[PDB]
Amino acid sequence: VKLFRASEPILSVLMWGVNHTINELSNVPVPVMLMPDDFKAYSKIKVDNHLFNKENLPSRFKFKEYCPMVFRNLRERFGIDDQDYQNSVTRSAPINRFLTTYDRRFVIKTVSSEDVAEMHNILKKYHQFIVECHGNTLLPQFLGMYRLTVDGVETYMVVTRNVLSHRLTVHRKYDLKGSAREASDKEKAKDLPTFKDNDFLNEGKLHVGEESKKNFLEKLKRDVEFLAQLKIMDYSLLVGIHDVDRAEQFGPGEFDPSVDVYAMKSHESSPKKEVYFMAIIDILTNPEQYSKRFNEFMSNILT
Amino acid sequence: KVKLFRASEPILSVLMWGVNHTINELSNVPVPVMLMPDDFKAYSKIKVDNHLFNKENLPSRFKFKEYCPMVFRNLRERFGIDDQDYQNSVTRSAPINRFLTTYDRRFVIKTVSSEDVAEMHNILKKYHQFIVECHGNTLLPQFLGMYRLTVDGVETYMVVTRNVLSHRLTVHRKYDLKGSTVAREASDKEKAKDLPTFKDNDFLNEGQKLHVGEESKKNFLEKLKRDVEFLAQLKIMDYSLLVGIHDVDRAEQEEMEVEERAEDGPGEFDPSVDVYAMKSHESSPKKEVYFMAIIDILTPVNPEQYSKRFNEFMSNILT
Ligand SMILES: Nc1nc2c(ncn2[C@@H]2O[C@H](COP(=O)(O)O)[C@@H](O)[C@H]2O)c(=O)[nH]1
Ligand SMILES: Nc1nc2c(ncn2[C@@H]2O[C@H](COP(=O)(O)O)[C@@H](O)[C@H]2O)c(=O)[nH]1
Ligand SMILES: Nc1nc2c(ncn2[C@@H]2O[C@H](COP(=O)(O)O)[C@@H](O)[C@H]2O)c(=O)[nH]1
Ligand SMILES: Nc1nc2c(ncn2[C@@H]2O[C@H](COP(=O)(O)O)[C@@H](O)[C@H]2O)c(=O)[nH]1
Repeated sequence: VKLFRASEPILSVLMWGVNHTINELSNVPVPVMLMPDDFKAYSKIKVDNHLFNKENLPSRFKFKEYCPMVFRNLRERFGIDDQDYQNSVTRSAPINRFLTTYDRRFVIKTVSSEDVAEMHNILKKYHQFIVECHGNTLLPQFLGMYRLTVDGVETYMVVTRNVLSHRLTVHRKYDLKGSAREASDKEKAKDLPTFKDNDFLNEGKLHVGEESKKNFLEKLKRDVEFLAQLKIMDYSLLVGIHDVDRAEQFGPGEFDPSVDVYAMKSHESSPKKEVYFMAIIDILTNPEQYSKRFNEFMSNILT
Repeated sequence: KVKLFRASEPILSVLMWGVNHTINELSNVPVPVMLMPDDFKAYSKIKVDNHLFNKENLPSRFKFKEYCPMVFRNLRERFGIDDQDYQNSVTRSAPINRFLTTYDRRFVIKTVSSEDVAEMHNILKKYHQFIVECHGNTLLPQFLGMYRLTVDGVETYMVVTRNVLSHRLTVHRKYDLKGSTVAREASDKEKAKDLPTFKDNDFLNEGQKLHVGEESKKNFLEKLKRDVEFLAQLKIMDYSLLVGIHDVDRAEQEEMEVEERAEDGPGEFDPSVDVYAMKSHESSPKKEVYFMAIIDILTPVNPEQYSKRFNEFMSNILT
């Protein structure tokens, strides 16, 4: 029994929506190939419930899924099972706009009308790129794009695979663009601080053996090249640090690489014992300039 | 276990889609201690606009409305019908024949007028309570769902009932009876049909009787008595007693001929399933199975009068 109990209607609608659409798709054959129309397609459901099932859901709401066939395919290409995805969203209200599913596997980010537009605009080339790199990429993994209507107000959402681990606590996260950027006096307050270029560069730092250095750098190259060719820019490399010892005070440093896809063990002959999480993000907006600049600044944190 | 909702008509795919959709949603809704007054004014409504998506069987654009869904779920429970079974009977394969049957012949789906839907609403409170206090023991139609489908901006109303006929045993002759002094016979056209719906003069003209035996006859007549008094209580008139006759020997032979053809238990049924079914008296000529229930009670020389005339006639139908 799914109640879709959530601290917010919007969330309940979200949960109801992912549930409804995944189920509906389970009735749609997996096609031999995507077609041009699949990139212009959507599903739209409008609910109007008089005196019925109001305990958690609004009586009236709308839910629109963009390009369901394309995103279902992406899901499979990223090695994600539809039923798992559905359960991640619906089993328990997602939590804290930038949300996470209760199990921390998927990030749910609110975006704007033009974000959704930019997404339509790159979706075919992004799909094609994912195919060609066999899913092996530091780019965001777009799992679904939705538009909710709750109380007459439209809200757009994009679901990605979480960059950070879903079980290993992060102790320090960085946000790198490779180009005047430090963290703010107010931002430096809370526990989960988000540093920028300066704070890390000036701080001094990431040891992932050569084997990892090569792949990573190799993956980052083709990626930002693709981004450049899209005339896209303004993206950052989210970096997470999980120092194992600080965690010791079901084991530590232990993770499932099929789930924490961006995770990386520290090198044996290295200083401290850590797991790094690293991926690109926020690419829905000099570009070639930006790429090499970006690519250069990231090659330098890898002993 | 993909469900394509494939069907000869788009109306049917939407029906399958709708029953499937509502039943699943209901499965996420707790089962209440009792029903609350509004449950009787309640409805669910979903509108679909798919674009360039999921178009092989469903239309891209349709509406589906379920009336008083908390009540009909409860009516299902009280009739010993599990929701998953109901769902399965409607969605596993297209209904077949405006008058449909589920592919497995358990449920009848009737296309009704707006008036009819209005009348289900008027009588719904009292019908439920009547079902509660008779524990589901009644010759009345057992209502399992009421729906409004919209395809092509055209609205179609449907009521689902339990089939009066068996879902397996063949019927070899049926009657529609009222007991109205007005001559009721089957048309020369009806007669030429494969399984004509005969009527009173016909039944009487044929010396037809039904040998069910004492215990059966009493339980039947007792149901009929409260049933038609209930109907008289409401304005309700003009309903009929559907009478289907199954010939056991004839079936056995027909079955036999069926294998021979194809190749190129007996007179028995489950009372929990063929709910209106009675075996003939050990002392009847032919070994038969009868199916008898009230139908067409959705329409408001009077009612009280009608009940009495209806009651007397039926009770004289058997031995
Ligand atoms: N290119 C393209 N843009 C779309 C499509 N659907 C929605 N968008 C864009 O995304 C934004 C949201 O549109 P809405 O879905 O709210 O109608 C709008 O800017 C709209 O133009 C589409 O199929 N193709
Ligand atoms: N846990 C998690 N947080 C993220 C992810 N992507 C972005 N964030 C959070 O969002 C912030 C970056 O802002 P954004 O670029 O998302 O607007 C960072 O502080 C980071 O904590 C993700 O995949 N997982
Ligand atoms: N009594 C009653 N009648 C209704 C209700 N909803 C619809 N009806 C009746 O059923 C018919 C169909 O209503 P619709 O659902 O097409 O608006 C209408 O003629 C209306 O009289 C209700 O909540 N209560
Ligand atoms: N098999 C079956 N046939 C029915 C049932 N109710 C009515 N019928 C038949 O279907 C036709 C339409 O029913 P009516 O419109 O008279 O209620 C009638 O000719 C009647 O013989 C039922 O519950 N099961």
